[PDB]
Amino acid sequence: HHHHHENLYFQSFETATNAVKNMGVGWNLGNTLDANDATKTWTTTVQHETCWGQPVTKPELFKMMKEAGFGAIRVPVTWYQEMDANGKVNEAWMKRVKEVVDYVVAQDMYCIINVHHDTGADKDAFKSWIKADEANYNQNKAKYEYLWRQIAEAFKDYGDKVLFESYNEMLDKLNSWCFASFAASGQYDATVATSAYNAINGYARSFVNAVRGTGGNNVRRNLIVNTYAAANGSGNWNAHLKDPLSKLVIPQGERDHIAVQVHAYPTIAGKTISAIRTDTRDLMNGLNTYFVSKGIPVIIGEWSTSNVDAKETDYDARKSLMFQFVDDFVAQAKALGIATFYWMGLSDGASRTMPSFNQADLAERIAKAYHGV
Ligand code: NA
Repeated sequence: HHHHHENLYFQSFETATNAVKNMGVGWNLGNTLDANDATKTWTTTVQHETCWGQPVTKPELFKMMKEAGFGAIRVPVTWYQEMDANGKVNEAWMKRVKEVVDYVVAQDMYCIINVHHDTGADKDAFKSWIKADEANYNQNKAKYEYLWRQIAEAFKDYGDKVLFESYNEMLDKLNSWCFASFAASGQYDATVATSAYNAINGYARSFVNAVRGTGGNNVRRNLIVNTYAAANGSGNWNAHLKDPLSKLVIPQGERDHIAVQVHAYPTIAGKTISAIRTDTRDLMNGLNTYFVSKGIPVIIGEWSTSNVDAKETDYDARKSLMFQFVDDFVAQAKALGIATFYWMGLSDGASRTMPSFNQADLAERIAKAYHGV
């Protein structure tokens, strides 16, 4: 009578190409588990989750996102304030991350978890520990691999709706945006640039090896590696703009369960919609040239416009132009099989607790840009 206990419930893992198509339109739970304040030490998970003014996340938020047409949630996570001297993540924090992931997959949406403000631009008391610098890579490889082994072990038994992302926006020691060494004297330093791409590629290898080495489902889980700075290669204003794309090396052994991620915050202010569509076409063309055309699917894991964080956003100042940009950006991405994840907005702050969209018009616009006939 206990024979169904021997049942092996085999878990299929789709290709990353199909995963990225099936994600539909996504959203970022930003400024939440990624929030951090280097001047503080936490004693509860709530202090971390709420330190940038977002509420403690509840499952109803994701029911609302799903019903509005979203198919995937990126859950950025910052780990360094949750790690001891040896790099061990405390159990309470890992349990909380798992709760939020559960909230997402309960809606049959995809969920991406990453390593977020462990990377990024130094500022005041904040100095990111993961840097696109080969000396930093050599120094921190062991700790970074241990972090990914821990995350991978915690999430090993989840099916293919859960994806892992190696690192967020890793910069050189000069905190260069756009391309490695842009912030150097003369806007280039070949020594720094070469070091930076070696480090990106090393961290990418370390991530894949650490995750796949934990075995089981993690041998086939769909994994995501980001370019230098999550830069997207667009533009012709400097001859190095494509280097984050062309200098990325896909780790050995990867083929059917690997994706590449970039971020995009195009400028629309001061432009006509025709020019904006052309800019988006140029962005997508580069992603096609270096990745999609070679069978490497791409995720635009954060997007909005360049004024997303400005005192006057494009949503306020030029809403219709922004919506025309949304329509075309989502459509051009969809035609290439590239998934997009909008950065914050939509349901923000106390609105998430209701739950309610404080940008209902934009949420609907994004969903209809993908699903509407
Ligand atoms: Na603590």
